[PDB]
Amino acid sequence: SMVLAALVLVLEGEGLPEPLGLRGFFYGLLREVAENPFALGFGGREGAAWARVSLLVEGLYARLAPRLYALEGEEVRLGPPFRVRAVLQEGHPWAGVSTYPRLFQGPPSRDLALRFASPTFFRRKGVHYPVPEPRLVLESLLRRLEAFGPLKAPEGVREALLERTTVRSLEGRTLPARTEVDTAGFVGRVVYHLPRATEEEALWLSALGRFAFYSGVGAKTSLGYGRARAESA
Repeated sequence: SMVLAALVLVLEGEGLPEPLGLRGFFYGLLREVAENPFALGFGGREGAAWARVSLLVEGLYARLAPRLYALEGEEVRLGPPFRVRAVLQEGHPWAGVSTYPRLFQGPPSRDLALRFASPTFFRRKGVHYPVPEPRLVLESLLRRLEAFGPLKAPEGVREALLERTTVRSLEGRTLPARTEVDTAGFVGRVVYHLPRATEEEALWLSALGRFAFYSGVGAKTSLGYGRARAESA
């Protein structure tokens, strides 16, 4: 099976989930039932908070989804305690289930608009770096898509994606990553553009875009950083 999924836990309770509490909860489920083939996230506002669990390989999906669904009605600690009102695979902006072939549905496009919805950063030389450079963003996505999906990019396609892609526009700011030392991450919107993309290259660019919703971008996606999605260019 080539499924990947992002399930959203709709939460009732005071506050928002905390990165380490969320990951600890997830690892608690993991240690029991089962490159990280997952990512975690959270968002919303006081009184309408949610968490999300991305599962990037079928086996993990098969094992964890039923266990996540059984959380409905139950109290869980994600830092603060919350009651899980619903577990959603659809009907929430950050919920979805798809397949790896569908990541390649296209249409191909030379442009990729990404929204970075939680602080996004990269490890370089033992320091964290918060600038969403094409080579960093796209290598992060490609590495994980190649780890967990059925297909690797031809080397020339990789070279085009990482070396030739430019930035058409950027708008955003960096915010502190409070679980980390001396680390900020970018939040905002960047439009990437690959000049003279072949059809194959433009398709791969679009696929990295679609995969981002599930994988997130950059470092510490297990802590909710790097939550991202593709938008209309």
